[PDB]
Amino acid sequence: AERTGLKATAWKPLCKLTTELSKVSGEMLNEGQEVISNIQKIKAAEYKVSIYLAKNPETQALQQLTLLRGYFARKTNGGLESYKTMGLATQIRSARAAAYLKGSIDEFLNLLESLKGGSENKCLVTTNADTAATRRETKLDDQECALSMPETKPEAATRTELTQTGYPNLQHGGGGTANTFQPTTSTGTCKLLSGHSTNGYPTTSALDTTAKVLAGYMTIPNTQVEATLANMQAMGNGHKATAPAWHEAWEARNREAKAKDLAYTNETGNLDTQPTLKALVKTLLLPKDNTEHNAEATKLEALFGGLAADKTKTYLDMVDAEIIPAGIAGRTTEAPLGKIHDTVELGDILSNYEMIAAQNVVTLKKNL
Amino acid sequence: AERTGLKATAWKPLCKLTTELSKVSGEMLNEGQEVISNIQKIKAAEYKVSIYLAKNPETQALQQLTLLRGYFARKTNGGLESYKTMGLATQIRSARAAAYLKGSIDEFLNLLESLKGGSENKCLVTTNADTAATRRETKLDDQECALSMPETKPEAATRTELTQTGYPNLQHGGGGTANTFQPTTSTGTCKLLSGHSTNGYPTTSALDTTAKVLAGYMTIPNTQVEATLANMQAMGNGHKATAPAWHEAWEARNREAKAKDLAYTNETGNLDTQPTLKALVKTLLLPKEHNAEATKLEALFGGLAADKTKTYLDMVDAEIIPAGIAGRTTEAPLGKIHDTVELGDILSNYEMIAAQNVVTLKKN
Ligand SMILES: *[C@@H]1O[C@H](CO)[C@@H](O[C@@H]2O[C@H](CO)[C@@H](O[C@@H]3O[C@H](CO)[C@@H](O)[C@H](O[C@H]4O[C@H](CO)[C@@H](O)[C@H](O)[C@@H]4O[C@H]4O[C@H](CO)[C@@H](O)[C@H](O)[C@@H]4O)[C@@H]3O)[C@H](O)[C@H]2NC(C)=O)[C@H](O)[C@H]1NC(C)=O
Ligand SMILES: *[C@@H]1O[C@H](CO)[C@@H](O[C@@H]2O[C@H](CO)[C@@H](O[C@@H]3O[C@H](CO[C@H]4O[C@H](CO)[C@@H](O)[C@H](O)[C@@H]4O)[C@@H](O)[C@H](O[C@H]4O[C@H](CO)[C@@H](O)[C@H](O)[C@@H]4O)[C@@H]3O)[C@H](O)[C@H]2NC(C)=O)[C@H](O)[C@H]1NC(C)=O
Repeated sequence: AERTGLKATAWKPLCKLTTELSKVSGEMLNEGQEVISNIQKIKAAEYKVSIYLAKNPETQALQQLTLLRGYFARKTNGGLESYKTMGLATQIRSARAAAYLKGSIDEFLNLLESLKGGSENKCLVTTNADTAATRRETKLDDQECALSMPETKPEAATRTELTQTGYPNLQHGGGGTANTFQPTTSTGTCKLLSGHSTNGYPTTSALDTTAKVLAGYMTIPNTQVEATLANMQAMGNGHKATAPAWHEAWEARNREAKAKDLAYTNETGNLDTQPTLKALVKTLLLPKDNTEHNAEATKLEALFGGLAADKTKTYLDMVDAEIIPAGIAGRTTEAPLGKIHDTVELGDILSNYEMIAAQNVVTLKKNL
Repeated sequence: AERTGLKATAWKPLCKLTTELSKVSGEMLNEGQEVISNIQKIKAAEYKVSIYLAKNPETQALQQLTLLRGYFARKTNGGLESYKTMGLATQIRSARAAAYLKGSIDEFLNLLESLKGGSENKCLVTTNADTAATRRETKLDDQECALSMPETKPEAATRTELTQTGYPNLQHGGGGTANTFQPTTSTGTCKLLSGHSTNGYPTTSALDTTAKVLAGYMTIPNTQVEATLANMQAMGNGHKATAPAWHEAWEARNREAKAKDLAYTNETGNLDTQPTLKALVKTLLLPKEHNAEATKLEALFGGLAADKTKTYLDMVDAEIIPAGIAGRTTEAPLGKIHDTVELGDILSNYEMIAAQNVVTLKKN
């Protein structure tokens, strides 16, 4: 009916959504940290191969290891650039889109909760006009509904309330007298939900226009009908006009950069299909006057014994086993590269071996 | 004044604040971009010195350049780690804090704007009860008041509405019948602003309690008085209880990591006062007494003035990378090569040539 409260079938999905949205910022922190961690891990790999080369100038694996060092360098350096130029924006965009939409939901729900007055005024109701939802701490009846934003810390958010498709649990309809999301008359009423003057909010004159609230989701009529709830289940371009904050949280969520993305992970598949690897074969190893078709593939087979992805493994294993003795970079005890993961530490070790490598040349040249 | 509309003196500050908050996300994007940029600059310096060493093994500047190389590496690697562990959270925090607050403000302002109906219902008024503010695109009575969020793109926000101290332009007072933020009665009314049943919103019974709206800033009474506006000018711990979203945007804004912070910038001071530089003298250069690092630095650089590294850095910058290295088309000095991907390719190629040199010297 006109001007009864909103049923729990309509507001409980909003409580679920605000609960879900509350963790998006934190999930964006977590995802950013994992992106940076991945960049770091690839930098560490660059460093390990670099250190092995500096320590072992006479290696018989010079070309294989040069290639791999170059590969990891491109991947970490390009990854960090991609995070700056594209990735970080997606994560900030989604955190703020969720937070903006959540702020409007929380404000409107709070206002409806607050318009409770004796038997005659109740806006968040259960299944009839007379029974207000009961707040107990952060719950409204049995549904978590904390109209607050938590501390930003790493989180894993739920993915049921705002999916790839849209907002599947938000109800849609209303706008007549069917008692769909506002029950039949009894005693309690929520005049805010009608902009008509006989039984609704305004004095004497109806509202000049229908009102859009909940950032465009809900229409408050200026005629003697129920509020309308828009269809948010199948989101798309048209919501940019009718419900921009809802379209924006949806699209931003779908466009989040992930640590598992191509930009921030090692390439996969056969060696000649790893585009950074293949390009570096041509950059670092081929003569500039190479005349051959598929020269990169041929060189990779000559280097690694085939094109399967696991053909690099014995080389990376050799790097990992290499022991860095106590005394390099002030280190107290020996350790194999495979146990040293800290980028600052690895940077120090590389620095020390580049000096040692220069000293080696000077000594050689001195001996003649 | 019970149940008349809000004067422009009260709501225009809210418009100003939502306008300012609209750019906070984009400023945090810019800030994070500059942090990364600074980390990349230091990395580029790490690479240039490395490349110089790989190309010039007999340099008489070996110790100086090894130290600088090591310093840039600690700085850039430590910087990125600091951004992951501490900085990035500060920036996402502030973006989302501002956005959350803005979402509440925009929703409530929108509602007030929307409760306009004939001569008798007007909630955002000018200076009297009968004159509603006029919207013209993004402006309300000529004040910017776009109840929307822009695209997230790098930009700089204003700092007049949410300052280090608080919210200086938001009014405070109300709660009686002084006509302070709601004008004397005439024909227009805003019944939402009173929770008392004779002239205000609710039918028959007053609201059970006062209502807190605008995320705690505004109190709607359940007695025959004007709304109350909280004092938000000097923020502090008391606002945690009563206006937590306002406290959160304010503290988060204050705590933003900046690209100019110590974790993302070169050290300054006399050379012996630069703690990374000093530590590395011991890590990389010093065998095994008092002031040994300072003494070594002075000898290496010909003094301890901060600019005593400049000669070494200028020599690196001048080093030409000829066409043909790492597929490059043209020659350029290191000083004109800034792209970290390109620099990593250059180092890769020169370390291979360097190892080939050793193998040749040992053969001969
Ligand atoms: C931390 O500190 C490091 C070290 O200082 C920073 O790394 C250097 O960063 C700068 C970029 O900011 C980079 O490029 C130089 O930038 C200067 C302009 O901003 C230029 O002065 C310099 O160019 C000179 O040398 C070129 C190559 O020789 C010349 O072609 C050019 O014409 C300039 O030459 C003039 O200047 C020299 C010396 O003053 C003098 O002989 C004549 O006037 C000459 O005509 C570069 O483009 C450096 O390459 C970086 N240094 C290294 C060693 O990598 C890092 O950015 C800092 N980090 C942060 C966050 O600030
Ligand atoms: C891109 O790819 C590089 C190259 O693989 C990765 O760098 C390696 O990262 C690993 C894991 O941190 C480093 O540590 C060593 O891992 C080896 C196994 O690595 C593979 O399997 C793990 C688990 O699935 C993957 O996470 C990893 O990506 C690899 O696929 C272990 O075998 C090593 O231990 C062995 O060696 C030491 C010494 O010989 C012994 O003490 C052990 O008992 C054991 O025999 C070790 O744990 C490894 O050092 C890195 N390699 C190099 C060259 O740096 C990057 O992490 C990856 N980047 C991303 C984002 O995935």
